[PDB]
Amino acid sequence: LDYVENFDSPMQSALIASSLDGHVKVFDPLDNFQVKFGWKFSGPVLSCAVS
Amino acid sequence: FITSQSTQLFQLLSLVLDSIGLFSLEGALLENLTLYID
Amino acid sequence: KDLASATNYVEGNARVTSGDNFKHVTGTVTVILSQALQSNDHSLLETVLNNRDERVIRDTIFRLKPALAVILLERLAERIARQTHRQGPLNVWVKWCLIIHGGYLVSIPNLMSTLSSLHSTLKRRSDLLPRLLALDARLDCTINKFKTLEDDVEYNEELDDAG
Amino acid sequence: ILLILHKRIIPHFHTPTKLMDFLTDSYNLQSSNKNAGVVPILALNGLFELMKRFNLEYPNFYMKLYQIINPDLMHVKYRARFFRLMDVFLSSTHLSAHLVASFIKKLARLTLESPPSAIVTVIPFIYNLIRKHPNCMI
Amino acid sequence: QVEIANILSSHLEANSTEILDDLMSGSWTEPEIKKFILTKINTVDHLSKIFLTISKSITQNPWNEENLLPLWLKWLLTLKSGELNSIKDKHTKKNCKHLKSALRSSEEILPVLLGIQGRLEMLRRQAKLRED
Repeated sequence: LDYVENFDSPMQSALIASSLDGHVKVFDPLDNFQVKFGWKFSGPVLSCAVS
Repeated sequence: FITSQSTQLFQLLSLVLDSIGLFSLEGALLENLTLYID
Repeated sequence: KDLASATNYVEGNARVTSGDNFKHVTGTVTVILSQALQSNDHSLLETVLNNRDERVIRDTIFRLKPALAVILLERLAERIARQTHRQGPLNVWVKWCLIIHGGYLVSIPNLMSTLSSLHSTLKRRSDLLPRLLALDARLDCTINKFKTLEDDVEYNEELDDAG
Repeated sequence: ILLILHKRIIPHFHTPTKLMDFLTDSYNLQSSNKNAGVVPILALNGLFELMKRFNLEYPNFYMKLYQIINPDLMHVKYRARFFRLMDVFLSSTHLSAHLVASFIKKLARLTLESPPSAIVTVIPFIYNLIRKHPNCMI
Repeated sequence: QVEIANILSSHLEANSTEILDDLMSGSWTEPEIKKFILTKINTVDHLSKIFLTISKSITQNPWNEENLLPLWLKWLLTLKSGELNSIKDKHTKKNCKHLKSALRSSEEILPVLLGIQGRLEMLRRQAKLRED
Protein backbone atom coordinates (compact mmCIF):
# COMPACT_ATOMS: atom_id res chain seq x y z
CA LEU A 1 0.00 0.00 0.00
CA ASP A 2 1.32 3.44 -0.93
CA TYR A 3 0.01 6.99 -0.56
CA VAL A 4 0.78 10.31 -2.25
CA GLU A 5 -0.61 13.77 -1.50
CA ASN A 6 -0.49 17.36 -2.74
CA PHE A 7 0.21 16.35 -6.34
CA ASP A 8 -1.04 18.18 -9.41
CA SER A 9 -3.96 15.85 -10.17
CA PRO A 10 -7.54 17.11 -9.87
CA MET A 11 -7.63 14.76 -6.90
CA GLN A 12 -5.60 16.15 -4.01
CA SER A 13 -4.49 12.76 -2.67
CA ALA A 14 -4.31 9.20 -3.99
CA LEU A 15 -4.04 5.79 -2.30
CA ILE A 16 -2.73 2.85 -4.34
CA ALA A 17 -3.21 -0.67 -2.98
CA SER A 18 -1.84 -3.91 -4.37
CA SER A 19 -4.24 -6.86 -4.36
CA LEU A 20 -2.00 -9.89 -5.13
CA ASP A 21 -4.73 -10.72 -7.70
CA GLY A 22 -3.02 -8.68 -10.42
CA HIS A 23 -4.88 -5.47 -9.51
CA VAL A 24 -3.60 -2.19 -8.10
CA LYS A 25 -6.42 0.28 -7.46
CA VAL A 26 -6.56 3.99 -6.64
CA PHE A 27 -8.59 5.15 -3.64
CA ASP A 28 -9.37 8.77 -2.80
CA PRO A 29 -9.25 9.66 0.93
CA LEU A 30 -11.53 12.69 0.54
CA ASP A 31 -14.49 10.53 -0.61
CA ASN A 32 -14.20 7.89 2.11
CA PHE A 33 -11.49 5.93 0.27
CA GLN A 34 -13.64 4.96 -2.70
CA VAL A 35 -12.55 3.10 -5.82
CA LYS A 36 -11.66 5.53 -8.62
CA PHE A 37 -9.19 3.65 -10.85
CA GLY A 38 -7.31 0.40 -11.28
CA TRP A 39 -5.00 -1.56 -13.55
CA LYS A 40 -4.57 -5.25 -14.35
CA PHE A 41 -1.32 -7.21 -14.58
CA SER A 42 -0.29 -10.69 -15.67
CA GLY A 43 0.14 -12.08 -12.16
CA PRO A 44 -0.04 -11.33 -8.43
CA VAL A 45 1.12 -7.86 -7.41
CA LEU A 46 3.46 -7.76 -4.41
CA SER A 47 4.76 -4.17 -4.60
CA CYS A 48 3.33 -0.89 -5.85
CA ALA A 49 4.74 2.63 -5.78
CA VAL A 50 4.25 6.07 -7.32
CA SER A 51 6.51 9.08 -7.68
CA PHE B 1 -62.89 -6.10 -19.00
CA ILE B 2 -59.72 -5.44 -20.99
CA THR B 3 -59.58 -9.13 -21.90
CA SER B 4 -63.12 -8.86 -23.28
CA GLN B 5 -56.95 6.09 -26.93
CA SER B 6 -56.78 2.44 -25.93
CA THR B 7 -53.05 2.97 -25.41
CA GLN B 8 -53.87 5.25 -22.49
CA LEU B 9 -56.09 2.45 -21.20
CA PHE B 10 -53.34 -0.09 -21.83
CA GLN B 11 -50.90 2.27 -20.13
CA LEU B 12 -53.38 2.32 -17.26
CA LEU B 13 -53.37 -1.49 -17.29
CA SER B 14 -49.58 -1.47 -17.08
CA LEU B 15 -49.95 0.77 -14.04
CA VAL B 16 -52.28 -1.74 -12.39
CA LEU B 17 -49.87 -4.64 -12.84
CA ASP B 18 -47.16 -2.91 -10.82
CA SER B 19 -49.58 -1.89 -8.06
CA ILE B 20 -50.76 -5.51 -7.88
CA GLY B 21 -47.15 -6.61 -7.50
CA LEU B 22 -45.51 -9.78 -8.73
CA PHE B 23 -46.74 -11.75 -5.70
CA SER B 24 -50.45 -10.94 -5.87
CA LEU B 25 -50.69 -11.85 -9.55
CA GLU B 26 -52.22 -15.31 -10.06
CA GLY B 27 -51.01 -17.65 -12.77
CA ALA B 28 -54.30 -18.69 -14.37
CA LEU B 29 -55.36 -15.12 -15.14
CA LEU B 30 -51.88 -14.06 -16.26
CA GLU B 31 -51.81 -16.73 -18.97
CA ASN B 32 -54.98 -15.28 -20.50
CA LEU B 33 -53.74 -11.69 -20.40
CA THR B 34 -50.47 -12.89 -21.90
CA LEU B 35 -52.53 -14.30 -24.76
CA TYR B 36 -54.61 -11.14 -25.22
CA ILE B 37 -51.67 -8.75 -25.42
CA ASP B 38 -49.84 -11.08 -27.81
CA LYS C 1 -10.05 40.30 -38.63
CA ASP C 2 -12.33 42.68 -40.51
CA LEU C 3 -14.84 44.16 -38.07
CA ALA C 4 -17.61 43.82 -40.65
CA SER C 5 -16.95 40.07 -40.74
CA ALA C 6 -19.07 37.98 -38.39
CA THR C 7 -17.34 35.70 -35.90
CA ASN C 8 -17.55 32.05 -36.90
CA TYR C 9 -18.87 29.19 -34.79
CA VAL C 10 -16.23 26.99 -33.14
CA GLU C 11 -16.98 24.24 -30.64
CA GLY C 12 -13.37 23.99 -29.49
CA ASN C 13 -12.84 21.75 -26.47
CA ALA C 14 -16.43 21.85 -25.19
CA ARG C 15 -17.91 18.73 -23.60
CA VAL C 16 -21.01 17.33 -25.28
CA THR C 17 -23.63 15.61 -23.13
CA SER C 18 -27.23 14.40 -23.18
CA GLY C 19 -30.25 15.15 -21.01
CA ASP C 20 -30.39 11.51 -19.87
CA ASN C 21 -27.01 11.95 -18.13
CA PHE C 22 -28.01 11.07 -14.55
CA LYS C 23 -24.60 10.66 -12.93
CA HIS C 24 -24.59 13.69 -10.59
CA VAL C 25 -28.28 13.80 -9.62
CA THR C 26 -21.96 -28.18 -14.64
CA GLY C 27 -20.39 -25.90 -17.25
CA THR C 28 -21.15 -22.74 -15.26
CA VAL C 29 -18.64 -19.93 -14.75
CA THR C 30 -20.42 -18.39 -11.76
CA VAL C 31 -17.39 -18.32 -9.46
CA ILE C 32 -15.37 -16.63 -12.21
CA LEU C 33 -18.33 -14.30 -12.75
CA SER C 34 -18.50 -13.48 -9.04
CA GLN C 35 -14.69 -13.32 -9.02
CA ALA C 36 -14.27 -10.70 -11.77
CA LEU C 37 -17.15 -8.50 -10.61
CA GLN C 38 -15.67 -8.19 -7.12
CA SER C 39 -12.18 -7.44 -8.45
CA ASN C 40 -13.16 -5.36 -11.52
CA ASP C 41 -11.03 -7.56 -13.80
CA HIS C 42 -12.08 -6.63 -17.33
CA SER C 43 -10.03 -9.42 -18.90
CA LEU C 44 -11.42 -12.13 -16.63
CA LEU C 45 -15.06 -11.10 -17.03
CA GLU C 46 -14.88 -10.64 -20.80
CA THR C 47 -14.09 -14.35 -21.06
CA VAL C 48 -17.18 -15.09 -18.96
CA LEU C 49 -19.28 -12.83 -21.19
CA ASN C 50 -18.06 -14.77 -24.23
CA ASN C 51 -20.47 -17.64 -23.57
CA ARG C 52 -23.37 -17.65 -26.05
CA ASP C 53 -25.23 -20.63 -24.51
CA GLU C 54 -28.53 -19.55 -22.96
CA ARG C 55 -28.66 -22.49 -20.53
CA VAL C 56 -25.27 -21.43 -19.19
CA ILE C 57 -26.48 -17.85 -18.77
CA ARG C 58 -29.45 -18.92 -16.66
CA ASP C 59 -27.51 -21.38 -14.50
CA THR C 60 -24.66 -18.95 -13.84
CA ILE C 61 -26.90 -16.08 -12.75
CA PHE C 62 -29.16 -18.55 -10.94
CA ARG C 63 -26.42 -19.21 -8.36
CA LEU C 64 -24.87 -15.72 -8.38
CA LYS C 65 -25.03 -13.97 -5.02
CA PRO C 66 -27.89 -11.43 -5.22
CA ALA C 67 -25.85 -8.43 -4.06
CA LEU C 68 -23.26 -9.12 -6.76
CA ALA C 69 -26.10 -9.13 -9.29
CA VAL C 70 -26.68 -5.38 -8.95
CA ILE C 71 -23.08 -4.48 -9.79
CA LEU C 72 -23.27 -6.89 -12.72
CA LEU C 73 -26.26 -4.97 -14.09
CA GLU C 74 -24.35 -1.69 -13.81
CA ARG C 75 -21.33 -3.13 -15.61
CA LEU C 76 -23.30 -4.61 -18.50
CA ALA C 77 -24.72 -1.15 -19.14
CA GLU C 78 -21.22 0.28 -19.46
CA ARG C 79 -20.03 -2.50 -21.77
CA ILE C 80 -23.17 -2.07 -23.87
CA ALA C 81 -22.65 1.69 -23.95
CA ARG C 82 -19.11 1.43 -25.33
CA GLN C 83 -20.09 -1.24 -27.90
CA THR C 84 -23.69 -1.16 -29.10
CA HIS C 85 -23.21 -4.02 -31.57
CA ARG C 86 -23.05 -6.30 -28.51
CA GLN C 87 -26.57 -5.17 -27.52
CA GLY C 88 -28.23 -8.41 -28.58
CA PRO C 89 -26.20 -10.88 -26.50
CA LEU C 90 -26.04 -8.68 -23.40
CA ASN C 91 -29.79 -8.08 -23.05
CA VAL C 92 -30.05 -11.82 -22.43
CA TRP C 93 -27.74 -11.46 -19.43
CA VAL C 94 -29.69 -8.44 -18.20
CA LYS C 95 -32.92 -10.38 -18.75
CA TRP C 96 -32.05 -13.50 -16.76
CA CYS C 97 -30.61 -11.37 -13.97
CA LEU C 98 -33.81 -9.36 -13.73
CA ILE C 99 -36.22 -12.29 -13.41
CA ILE C 100 -34.18 -14.39 -10.97
CA HIS C 101 -33.04 -11.58 -8.65
CA GLY C 102 -36.15 -9.48 -9.24
CA GLY C 103 -37.27 -10.10 -5.68
CA TYR C 104 -33.95 -8.81 -4.39
CA LEU C 105 -34.02 -5.81 -6.72
CA VAL C 106 -37.41 -4.84 -5.28
CA SER C 107 -35.85 -4.59 -1.80
CA ILE C 108 -33.35 -1.89 -2.78
CA PRO C 109 -33.60 1.75 -1.58
CA ASN C 110 -32.80 3.22 -5.01
CA LEU C 111 -32.62 1.76 -8.52
CA MET C 112 -32.68 4.57 -11.08
CA SER C 113 -29.51 6.22 -9.78
CA THR C 114 -27.67 2.90 -9.70
CA LEU C 115 -29.31 1.61 -12.92
CA SER C 116 -29.46 4.91 -14.81
CA SER C 117 -27.04 3.67 -17.47
CA LEU C 118 -29.32 0.76 -18.37
CA HIS C 119 -32.39 2.99 -18.59
CA SER C 120 -30.60 5.51 -20.79
CA THR C 121 -29.04 2.68 -22.81
CA LEU C 122 -32.32 0.79 -23.19
CA LYS C 123 -34.15 4.01 -24.08
CA ARG C 124 -31.84 4.69 -27.02
CA ARG C 125 -32.67 1.37 -28.67
CA SER C 126 -36.39 2.15 -28.36
CA ASP C 127 -36.02 5.52 -30.06
CA LEU C 128 -34.66 3.65 -33.09
CA LEU C 129 -37.63 1.29 -33.40
CA PRO C 130 -40.23 3.66 -34.95
CA ARG C 131 -37.81 4.72 -37.67
CA LEU C 132 -36.50 1.25 -38.51
CA LEU C 133 -40.04 -0.07 -39.02
CA ALA C 134 -40.53 2.75 -41.51
CA LEU C 135 -37.28 1.72 -43.19
CA ASP C 136 -38.34 -1.93 -43.18
CA ALA C 137 -41.70 -1.15 -44.79
CA ARG C 138 -40.02 0.83 -47.56
CA LEU C 139 -37.34 -1.86 -47.71
CA ASP C 140 -40.18 -4.41 -47.68
CA CYS C 141 -42.03 -3.15 -50.75
CA THR C 142 -39.06 -2.93 -53.12
CA ILE C 143 -37.79 -6.50 -52.64
CA ASN C 144 -41.40 -7.69 -52.53
CA LYS C 145 -41.89 -6.12 -55.96
CA PHE C 146 -38.51 -7.20 -57.33
CA LYS C 147 -38.66 -10.73 -55.97
CA THR C 148 -41.88 -11.06 -57.96
CA LEU C 149 -40.11 -9.51 -60.97
CA GLU C 150 -16.82 -17.43 -82.75
CA ASP C 151 -13.72 -19.34 -83.81
CA ASP C 152 -15.78 -22.47 -84.49
CA VAL C 153 -17.52 -20.83 -87.47
CA GLU C 154 -14.51 -18.77 -88.56
CA TYR C 155 -13.30 -18.96 -92.17
CA ASN C 156 -9.79 -17.57 -92.65
CA GLU C 157 -8.74 -16.92 -96.24
CA GLU C 158 -5.01 -17.06 -95.46
CA LEU C 159 -5.16 -20.49 -93.80
CA ASP C 160 -7.37 -21.75 -96.63
CA ASP C 161 -4.78 -20.64 -99.19
CA ALA C 162 -2.05 -22.21 -97.05
CA GLY C 163 -4.09 -25.41 -96.75
CA ILE D 1 -12.59 -38.13 -14.62
CA LEU D 2 -11.06 -36.19 -11.72
CA LEU D 3 -7.95 -38.38 -11.66
CA ILE D 4 -7.12 -37.55 -15.29
CA LEU D 5 -8.74 -34.10 -15.31
CA HIS D 6 -5.62 -32.08 -14.52
CA LYS D 7 -3.42 -33.68 -17.19
CA ARG D 8 -5.44 -35.32 -19.98
CA ILE D 9 -8.42 -32.90 -19.99
CA ILE D 10 -7.50 -29.31 -19.05
CA PRO D 11 -4.61 -28.83 -21.53
CA HIS D 12 -6.79 -29.94 -24.44
CA PHE D 13 -9.77 -27.69 -23.69
CA HIS D 14 -10.19 -24.38 -25.48
CA THR D 15 -11.59 -22.56 -22.40
CA PRO D 16 -10.72 -24.70 -19.36
CA THR D 17 -12.12 -22.01 -17.04
CA LYS D 18 -15.56 -23.59 -17.54
CA LEU D 19 -14.56 -26.51 -15.29
CA MET D 20 -14.15 -24.54 -12.06
CA ASP D 21 -17.77 -24.69 -10.89
CA PHE D 22 -17.61 -28.44 -11.47
CA LEU D 23 -14.30 -28.54 -9.60
CA THR D 24 -15.30 -26.19 -6.78
CA ASP D 25 -18.50 -28.17 -6.30
CA SER D 26 -16.29 -31.26 -6.37
CA TYR D 27 -13.90 -29.66 -3.89
CA ASN D 28 -16.84 -28.70 -1.65
CA LEU D 29 -18.70 -32.02 -1.91
CA GLN D 30 -19.99 -33.37 1.41
CA SER D 31 -22.00 -36.59 1.33
CA SER D 32 -23.19 -39.36 3.63
CA ASN D 33 -21.65 -41.88 1.20
CA LYS D 34 -18.20 -42.60 2.62
CA ASN D 35 -16.83 -43.54 -0.82
CA ALA D 36 -17.64 -39.97 -1.92
CA GLY D 37 -15.59 -38.53 0.96
CA VAL D 38 -12.43 -38.76 -1.17
CA VAL D 39 -13.82 -36.40 -3.82
CA PRO D 40 -12.18 -33.19 -2.48
CA ILE D 41 -8.82 -34.98 -2.53
CA LEU D 42 -9.04 -35.72 -6.25
CA ALA D 43 -10.77 -32.47 -7.18
CA LEU D 44 -8.01 -30.49 -5.46
CA ASN D 45 -5.44 -31.27 -8.16
CA GLY D 46 -7.54 -29.99 -11.05
CA LEU D 47 -8.58 -26.93 -9.06
CA PHE D 48 -4.96 -25.94 -8.40
CA GLU D 49 -4.11 -26.18 -12.09
CA LEU D 50 -6.86 -23.68 -12.92
CA MET D 51 -5.80 -21.36 -10.09
CA LYS D 52 -2.18 -21.47 -11.27
CA ARG D 53 -2.94 -20.93 -14.95
CA PHE D 54 -5.30 -17.93 -14.76
CA ASN D 55 -4.78 -16.52 -11.24
CA LEU D 56 -8.06 -17.89 -9.89
CA GLU D 57 -9.02 -18.08 -6.23
CA TYR D 58 -10.82 -20.39 -3.82
CA PRO D 59 -12.01 -18.71 -0.58
CA ASN D 60 -10.55 -19.70 2.82
CA PHE D 61 -8.37 -22.19 0.97
CA TYR D 62 -6.17 -23.19 3.91
CA MET D 63 -9.09 -23.43 6.33
CA LYS D 64 -10.84 -25.78 3.91
CA LEU D 65 -7.53 -27.59 3.50
CA TYR D 66 -7.11 -28.03 7.26
CA GLN D 67 -10.54 -29.69 7.32
CA ILE D 68 -9.71 -32.18 4.56
CA ILE D 69 -6.80 -33.60 6.57
CA ASN D 70 -8.28 -36.56 8.45
CA PRO D 71 -7.42 -40.16 9.35
CA ASP D 72 -9.09 -41.38 6.16
CA LEU D 73 -6.41 -39.47 4.25
CA MET D 74 -3.69 -41.70 5.71
CA HIS D 75 -5.33 -44.87 4.34
CA VAL D 76 -6.61 -43.84 0.89
CA LYS D 77 -4.49 -44.95 -2.06
CA TYR D 78 -4.49 -41.31 -3.24
CA ARG D 79 -2.47 -40.18 -0.21
CA ALA D 80 0.67 -39.74 -2.31
CA ARG D 81 -1.06 -37.40 -4.78
CA PHE D 82 -2.37 -35.22 -1.95
CA PHE D 83 0.94 -34.69 -0.15
CA ARG D 84 2.64 -33.69 -3.41
CA LEU D 85 0.21 -30.79 -3.65
CA MET D 86 0.71 -30.10 0.06
CA ASP D 87 4.42 -29.53 -0.53
CA VAL D 88 3.60 -26.78 -3.04
CA PHE D 89 0.98 -25.09 -0.86
CA LEU D 90 3.05 -25.17 2.33
CA SER D 91 6.13 -23.86 0.51
CA SER D 92 4.43 -20.45 0.43
CA THR D 93 6.47 -17.61 1.90
CA HIS D 94 3.48 -15.82 3.49
CA LEU D 95 2.55 -18.59 5.94
CA SER D 96 2.43 -17.77 9.63
CA ALA D 97 4.04 -19.98 12.25
CA HIS D 98 0.66 -20.80 13.80
CA LEU D 99 -0.81 -21.80 10.43
CA VAL D 100 2.12 -24.12 9.77
CA ALA D 101 2.12 -25.29 13.40
CA SER D 102 -1.46 -26.55 13.09
CA PHE D 103 -0.68 -28.63 10.00
CA ILE D 104 2.33 -30.03 11.83
CA LYS D 105 0.56 -31.03 15.04
CA LYS D 106 -2.52 -32.49 13.33
CA LEU D 107 -0.40 -34.59 10.97
CA ALA D 108 1.72 -35.90 13.85
CA ARG D 109 -1.51 -36.76 15.67
CA LEU D 110 -2.69 -38.68 12.61
CA THR D 111 0.60 -40.58 12.29
CA LEU D 112 -0.22 -42.35 15.58
CA GLU D 113 -3.01 -44.28 13.82
CA SER D 114 -1.42 -44.42 10.38
CA PRO D 115 0.08 -47.09 8.11
CA PRO D 116 3.90 -47.15 8.04
CA SER D 117 3.63 -46.19 4.37
CA ALA D 118 1.91 -42.98 5.47
CA ILE D 119 4.37 -42.59 8.35
CA VAL D 120 7.28 -42.91 5.90
CA THR D 121 5.64 -40.06 3.98
CA VAL D 122 4.98 -37.76 6.94
CA ILE D 123 8.35 -37.95 8.71
CA PRO D 124 10.30 -36.33 5.82
CA PHE D 125 7.31 -34.11 5.00
CA ILE D 126 7.43 -32.68 8.52
CA TYR D 127 11.20 -32.19 8.44
CA ASN D 128 10.79 -30.00 5.36
CA LEU D 129 8.11 -27.89 7.06
CA ILE D 130 10.01 -27.46 10.33
CA ARG D 131 13.15 -26.64 8.35
CA LYS D 132 11.28 -24.11 6.21
CA HIS D 133 9.81 -22.24 9.20
CA PRO D 134 12.49 -22.15 11.92
CA ASN D 135 10.23 -20.67 14.61
CA CYS D 136 8.46 -24.01 15.07
CA MET D 137 11.32 -25.74 16.93
CA ILE D 138 9.28 -25.10 20.11
CA GLN E 1 -61.02 -19.87 -56.00
CA VAL E 2 -61.71 -19.37 -59.70
CA GLU E 3 -65.43 -19.05 -59.00
CA ILE E 4 -64.92 -16.38 -56.33
CA ALA E 5 -62.49 -14.53 -58.60
CA ASN E 6 -65.11 -14.49 -61.36
CA ILE E 7 -67.83 -13.50 -58.88
CA LEU E 8 -65.67 -10.63 -57.61
CA SER E 9 -64.97 -9.65 -61.22
CA SER E 10 -68.70 -9.61 -62.00
CA HIS E 11 -69.63 -7.65 -58.88
CA LEU E 12 -66.94 -5.05 -59.62
CA GLU E 13 -68.49 -4.51 -63.05
CA ALA E 14 -72.01 -4.53 -61.57
CA ASN E 15 -71.16 -2.01 -58.80
CA SER E 16 -72.57 -4.47 -56.27
CA THR E 17 -72.36 -3.78 -52.54
CA GLU E 18 -71.34 -7.43 -52.01
CA ILE E 19 -67.74 -6.61 -53.00
CA LEU E 20 -66.69 -6.59 -49.34
CA ASP E 21 -68.13 -10.07 -48.78
CA ASP E 22 -66.27 -11.41 -51.82
CA LEU E 23 -63.06 -9.91 -50.46
CA MET E 24 -63.96 -11.37 -47.05
CA SER E 25 -64.23 -14.89 -48.49
CA GLY E 26 -61.91 -17.20 -46.58
CA SER E 27 -61.08 -19.17 -49.72
CA TRP E 28 -58.62 -16.44 -50.74
CA THR E 29 -54.93 -17.30 -50.41
CA GLU E 30 -51.94 -14.99 -50.71
CA PRO E 31 -50.69 -16.40 -54.07
CA GLU E 32 -54.20 -16.07 -55.48
CA ILE E 33 -54.45 -12.46 -54.31
CA LYS E 34 -51.31 -11.67 -56.30
CA LYS E 35 -52.68 -13.41 -59.39
CA PHE E 36 -56.03 -11.62 -59.18
CA ILE E 37 -54.63 -8.10 -58.74
CA LEU E 38 -51.99 -8.59 -61.44
CA THR E 39 -54.24 -10.31 -63.98
CA LYS E 40 -57.83 -9.17 -63.36
CA ILE E 41 -57.41 -5.55 -62.16
CA ASN E 42 -56.73 -4.00 -65.56
CA THR E 43 -58.99 -0.93 -65.25
CA VAL E 44 -58.42 2.07 -62.99
CA ASP E 45 -62.08 2.05 -61.93
CA HIS E 46 -61.93 -1.49 -60.53
CA LEU E 47 -58.75 -0.62 -58.63
CA SER E 48 -60.45 2.45 -57.17
CA LYS E 49 -63.54 0.51 -56.08
CA ILE E 50 -61.56 -2.19 -54.26
CA PHE E 51 -59.34 0.38 -52.56
CA LEU E 52 -62.34 2.44 -51.45
CA THR E 53 -64.15 -0.62 -50.09
CA ILE E 54 -61.16 -2.11 -48.27
CA SER E 55 -59.96 1.21 -46.85
CA LYS E 56 -63.41 2.03 -45.48
CA SER E 57 -63.63 -1.30 -43.63
CA ILE E 58 -60.15 -1.03 -42.11
CA THR E 59 -60.79 2.58 -41.12
CA GLN E 60 -63.98 1.56 -39.33
CA ASN E 61 -62.25 -1.31 -37.47
CA PRO E 62 -58.45 -1.11 -37.72
CA TRP E 63 -58.10 -3.76 -34.98
CA ASN E 64 -60.13 -6.52 -36.66
CA GLU E 65 -58.52 -9.88 -35.97
CA GLU E 66 -58.92 -11.10 -39.56
CA ASN E 67 -55.69 -10.54 -41.49
CA LEU E 68 -57.28 -11.02 -44.92
CA LEU E 69 -58.23 -7.41 -45.65
CA PRO E 70 -54.84 -6.06 -44.47
CA LEU E 71 -53.28 -8.63 -46.78
CA TRP E 72 -55.43 -7.28 -49.62
CA LEU E 73 -54.43 -3.69 -48.86
CA LYS E 74 -50.73 -4.46 -48.54
CA TRP E 75 -50.61 -6.36 -51.84
CA LEU E 76 -52.89 -3.86 -53.57
CA LEU E 77 -50.49 -1.00 -52.92
CA THR E 78 -47.18 -2.79 -53.55
CA LEU E 79 -48.22 -3.99 -57.01
CA LYS E 80 -50.42 -1.04 -58.06
CA SER E 81 -48.92 1.98 -56.28
CA GLY E 82 -48.27 3.71 -59.60
CA GLU E 83 -51.86 3.18 -60.70
CA LEU E 84 -53.27 4.06 -57.28
CA ASN E 85 -51.68 7.51 -57.05
CA SER E 86 -52.60 8.01 -60.71
CA ILE E 87 -56.20 8.09 -59.48
CA LYS E 88 -57.32 11.72 -59.31
CA ASP E 89 -60.62 11.20 -57.48
CA LYS E 90 -60.91 13.61 -54.56
CA HIS E 91 -62.89 11.06 -52.54
CA THR E 92 -60.11 8.51 -53.02
CA LYS E 93 -57.64 11.00 -51.53
CA LYS E 94 -60.05 11.72 -48.69
CA ASN E 95 -60.44 8.00 -47.98
CA CYS E 96 -56.65 7.72 -47.90
CA LYS E 97 -56.37 10.40 -45.21
CA HIS E 98 -58.98 8.67 -43.06
CA LEU E 99 -57.10 5.38 -43.35
CA LYS E 100 -53.89 7.19 -42.41
CA SER E 101 -55.51 8.69 -39.32
CA ALA E 102 -56.70 5.37 -37.91
CA LEU E 103 -53.46 3.56 -38.74
CA ARG E 104 -51.36 6.49 -37.49
CA SER E 105 -52.98 6.05 -34.08
CA SER E 106 -52.20 2.33 -34.13
CA GLU E 107 -48.50 3.07 -34.54
CA GLU E 108 -48.68 5.21 -31.40
CA ILE E 109 -50.34 2.24 -29.69
CA LEU E 110 -47.48 -0.17 -30.26
CA PRO E 111 -44.45 1.11 -28.27
CA VAL E 112 -46.24 1.15 -24.91
CA LEU E 113 -47.82 -2.20 -25.74
CA LEU E 114 -44.51 -3.93 -26.48
CA GLY E 115 -43.30 -3.01 -23.02
CA ILE E 116 -46.45 -4.50 -21.49
CA GLN E 117 -45.88 -7.69 -23.47
CA GLY E 118 -42.43 -7.86 -21.91
CA ARG E 119 -43.64 -6.75 -18.48
CA LEU E 120 -45.89 -9.82 -18.32
CA GLU E 121 -43.21 -12.19 -19.60
CA MET E 122 -41.12 -12.23 -16.42
CA LEU E 123 -44.24 -12.47 -14.26
CA ARG E 124 -45.06 -15.70 -16.08
CA ARG E 125 -41.45 -16.93 -16.12
CA GLN E 126 -40.90 -15.84 -12.51
CA ALA E 127 -44.05 -17.74 -11.56
CA LYS E 128 -42.69 -20.78 -13.40
CA LEU E 129 -39.41 -20.60 -11.47
CA ARG E 130 -41.30 -20.43 -8.17
CA GLU E 131 -43.31 -23.50 -9.16
CA ASP E 132 -40.03 -25.32 -9.83
